[PDB]
Amino acid sequence: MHQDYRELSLDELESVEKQTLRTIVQALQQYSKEAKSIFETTAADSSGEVIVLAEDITQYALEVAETYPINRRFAGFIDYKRVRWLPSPHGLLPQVLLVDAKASTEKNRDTLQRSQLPMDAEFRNTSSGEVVTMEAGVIPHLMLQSANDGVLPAVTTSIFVHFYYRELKDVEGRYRELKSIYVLSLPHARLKQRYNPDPDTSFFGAGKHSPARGEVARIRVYFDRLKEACPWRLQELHYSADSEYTQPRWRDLNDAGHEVTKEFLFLER
Amino acid sequence: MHQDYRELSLDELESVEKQTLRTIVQALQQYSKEAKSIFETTAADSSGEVIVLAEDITQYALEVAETYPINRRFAGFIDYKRVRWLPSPHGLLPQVLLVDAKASTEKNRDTLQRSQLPMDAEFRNTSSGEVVTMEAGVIPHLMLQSANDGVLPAVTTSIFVHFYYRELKDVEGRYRELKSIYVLSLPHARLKQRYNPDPDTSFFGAGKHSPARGEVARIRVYFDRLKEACPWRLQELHYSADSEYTQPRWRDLNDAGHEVTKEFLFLER
Amino acid sequence: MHQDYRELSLDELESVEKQTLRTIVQALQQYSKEAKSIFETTAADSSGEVIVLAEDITQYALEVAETYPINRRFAGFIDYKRVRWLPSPHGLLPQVLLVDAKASTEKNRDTLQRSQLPMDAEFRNTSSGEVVTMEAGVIPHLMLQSANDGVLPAVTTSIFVHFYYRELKDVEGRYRELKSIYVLSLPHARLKQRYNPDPDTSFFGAGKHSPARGEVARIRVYFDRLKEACPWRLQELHYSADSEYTQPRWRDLNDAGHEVTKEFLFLER
Amino acid sequence: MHQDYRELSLDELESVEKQTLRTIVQALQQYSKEAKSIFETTAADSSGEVIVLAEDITQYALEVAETYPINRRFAGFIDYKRVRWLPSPHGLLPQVLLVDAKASTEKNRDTLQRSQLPMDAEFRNTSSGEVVTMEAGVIPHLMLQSANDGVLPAVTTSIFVHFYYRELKDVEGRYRELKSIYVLSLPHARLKQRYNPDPDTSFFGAGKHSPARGEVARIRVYFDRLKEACPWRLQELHYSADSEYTQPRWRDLNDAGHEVTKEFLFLER
DNA sequence: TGGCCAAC
DNA sequence: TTGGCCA
DNA sequence: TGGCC
DNA sequence: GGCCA
DNA sequence: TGGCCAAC
DNA sequence: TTGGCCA
DNA sequence: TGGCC
DNA sequence: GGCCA
Ligand SMILES: [Ca+2]
Ligand SMILES: [Ca+2]
Ligand SMILES: [Ca+2]
Ligand SMILES: [Ca+2]
Repeated sequence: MHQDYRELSLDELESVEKQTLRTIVQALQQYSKEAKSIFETTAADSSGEVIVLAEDITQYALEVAETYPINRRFAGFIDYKRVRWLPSPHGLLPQVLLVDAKASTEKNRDTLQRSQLPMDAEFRNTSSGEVVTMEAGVIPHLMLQSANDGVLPAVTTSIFVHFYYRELKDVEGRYRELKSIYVLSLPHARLKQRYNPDPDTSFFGAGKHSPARGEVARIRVYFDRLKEACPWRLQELHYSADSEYTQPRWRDLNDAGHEVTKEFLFLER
Repeated sequence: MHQDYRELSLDELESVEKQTLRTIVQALQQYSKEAKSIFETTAADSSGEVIVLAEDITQYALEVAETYPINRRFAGFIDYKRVRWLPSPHGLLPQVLLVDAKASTEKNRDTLQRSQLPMDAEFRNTSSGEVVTMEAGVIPHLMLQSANDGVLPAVTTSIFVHFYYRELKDVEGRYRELKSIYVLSLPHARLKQRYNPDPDTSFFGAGKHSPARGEVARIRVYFDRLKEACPWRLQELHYSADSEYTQPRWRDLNDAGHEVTKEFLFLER
Repeated sequence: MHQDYRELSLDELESVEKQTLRTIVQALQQYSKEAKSIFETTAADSSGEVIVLAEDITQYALEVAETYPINRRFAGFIDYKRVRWLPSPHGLLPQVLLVDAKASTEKNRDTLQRSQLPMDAEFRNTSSGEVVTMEAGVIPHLMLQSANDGVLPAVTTSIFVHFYYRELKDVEGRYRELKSIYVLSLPHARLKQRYNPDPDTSFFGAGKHSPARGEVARIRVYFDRLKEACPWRLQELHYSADSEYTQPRWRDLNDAGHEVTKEFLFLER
Repeated sequence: MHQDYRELSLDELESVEKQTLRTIVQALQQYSKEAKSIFETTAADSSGEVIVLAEDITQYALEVAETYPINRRFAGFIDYKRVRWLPSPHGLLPQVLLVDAKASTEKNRDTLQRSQLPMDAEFRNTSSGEVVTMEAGVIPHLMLQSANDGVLPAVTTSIFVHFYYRELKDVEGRYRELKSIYVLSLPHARLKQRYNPDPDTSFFGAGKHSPARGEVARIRVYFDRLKEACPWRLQELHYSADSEYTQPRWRDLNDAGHEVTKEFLFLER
């Protein structure tokens, strides 16, 4: 086994992330009933609410699905974060789970600060035709001080929880409608060559703000382009009208390479 | 990626047991210092005090290294037990962790009531020369009620924390010496053929019970055989004089199959 | 507002014990349903199974109702134990909660090893007619190392969860009936004069031990006397047929001093 | 005892709040060493950081000093919040602990949204000479659904953690300096007549933004005016240069009415 | 109640 | 290892 | 203390 | 939640 | 090892 | 109630 | 998909 | 994180 992720094959590393996301999708799924009641029937306080409501729900849902805590903390801008040990066949890996909640009226892509970017981005602006850039503001790991030695790198695992919804303003006791909770597992920096080797191959899009062409502040991530590069990295728990809880569907791919989506079992929580 | 353990290949099942052990071994290691202090300096009361010190030190070391808790509890003679979700590449598997603490003066073998026996056992009693047979008393899985369908089987994982020590003529604040902590990982039933195909092929042995006095019968497991059966299923956190913590050693079985050992990193806790 | 319990008036000390009991009573109440299910339907193994079911059900009910944890653990024959901070008007007091579980067939009195005895006891053995004397085996407080000075005494609070039941001829999935749960709050030493000033004035009595066979000696406490000594120190969660939960009753002693009982509210858990 | 705060005398209610704050001051004090290292040596990310860093530290400090959790949650704008049972001599009270972190360059007063206002405010604008108003956006309680009945009111307890600091921009590995962590316990709505009976008696000040005279959006709270109306409601843990941790000082008043400040004991945490 | 004996 | 059962 | 940006 | 009156 | 007897 | 001690 | 407010 | 091209 290994204690240093850097001693892991890109594939093995990928499983850590895959492994981390599946757990997270269980927590959300099992929190869906309540997630929806809170998201929809919480006060209005003049817009902005949803921003909070998202991070709030994402935490009330994941804090109960955690693992072996590590005695190290850090303040950052990512609405949710826990340093911990993550049991794995590749070895008990020290990990830093970073996850940010988002609320949007859109169902494809979402914006992010340099401080949320797992890897160095580089895409090509449609109109412009020129290359845009953004260094990653998120570290690859957080060195931990061994007791029997020195620093041990706790890997950084990035996850995004997008709450796609629609305004309704306010009916009886409902002010809006949660439609689906999308979940994304953004690949680690070490995996750059795979998901973003050059500007003509990448799930990153044009920022949303004044500047365009060359280096930029903001950026985007398009769900479709990510899924196509790897199906399990785009999870989606959708609310039909048959269940109070979302539709427990998990996207992956069989051992023939065909992307498949299966329905899993969840508990009352 | 599998929720039902039965859908797992045999090697994989092994894998969740091994990642389960590695996590417990770590939890113990990071507590071995306090473990020593509590085990050697705790005042003996009506003797048999080694009993409860083993149970207690075990709970404390592990209760801090748990994972995604599932809302189901047990009530039995098992020392430490928790139902929960165990994340892993093979899927987020529901699991009943069963750890039994043992205060022992012998660094070889270990005793088991039948309710602690994972698989159906069969061995050849040397003294008598015959053949002994014990039926596993531990359920393969505990069924959970699915919030959205059938029942979900919770794998049963058996671990044994064996505290090797020796009494001592009180000197300092010490009353006895904790030589080392052995952590055993007994294989789940589905593995029966790989570890106990026939009577002569097993790691079991005569039980510490007295048939003459007509006692119900128990069975034993012998570290040496167990280790040969599978290196990682027998771990030993040995206390030395270099540090106050057990020496951080973990044995695995080389990429090619030969037994190997390594020193690992651990945090102060 | 006081950190050292010794600086507390006698009435106040009582107060932290009573608020400690009320919290445990609630924790139990909200678990009485599962408590019943586990206690009556759990398959008997080598009998004496009522023992571990009492311990287990107790831990589960209370382990969920704790407070500000302090970084210090015990190792002894006490069933449930946690060092911690207990908030209150009288100050944030450090405290060693000591709860012992008992599986009993009698709704009167309760047995105590000496290591469970809070104060020095003295009573008048009726059969012999003489006078019996037992020295408390429970420390008044556990000293903690101050990060900024001296040591800080952690009050010792003794609670007893007594499970009253009767065996039964297996019928449904039932093997025995849990009639009710009695929760006792024994007073801390500093209260000795108020509860056991002289031998004839006490709530103790002969111990369940056999002196003839030369057994070490234990002592008993008799609910009836205890209750008269102080109403709230004896609580009873009785199981009825109206609901699956114990009937939510809590007895206190009226503003003027007369005993009073009330039905309280509890959550589903 | 009582389960409904509304059955409590304003004084008793005040003790709940007093009791809640003292615990919180212990958590912060015991987190001071780390609180400071994080606050000061965390990245710059171009201002705003401190805003986050404050709530972050306030949570890493308090989440470990919690009590008996209640199975109810709610998303709001207050950076920290937990519904729970709070042991008290007045009875086990269901409580909703609301606490907001703030970071400021000032050491007196701090701004707040209607959504952070515990009680209806009303002061008199200096210049203007006219009365200003603001309804309280924070509810007095959150009804909980009894299992054996109906709604049970979980009291709302408001607390403010102001991290007074000073910019330094960036030296070696320090970018700013935390000087003191002030803590405030804002009185419940039921206590309005006491701390704010009319506009000429109140710790509230003029908002900070365009509008002035008559009803307003924002508002202020001046530490001095609050302390003078009640000494324990203004706690301050200050960093001198003798200790890594703040100066463990608690402000209260003896049972002669003289405000006194004492030094308490804290653990390593 | 008090105490013996029991299978833990 | 704490507890039933007996007088 | 105020309200401004 | 800065800066300045 | 295997098994008895022990004080839990 | 699980474990020491003995051959 | 882009950048605008 | 809205709105619109
Ligand atoms: Ca966000
Ligand atoms: Ca055991
Ligand atoms: Ca007990
Ligand atoms: Ca704030």
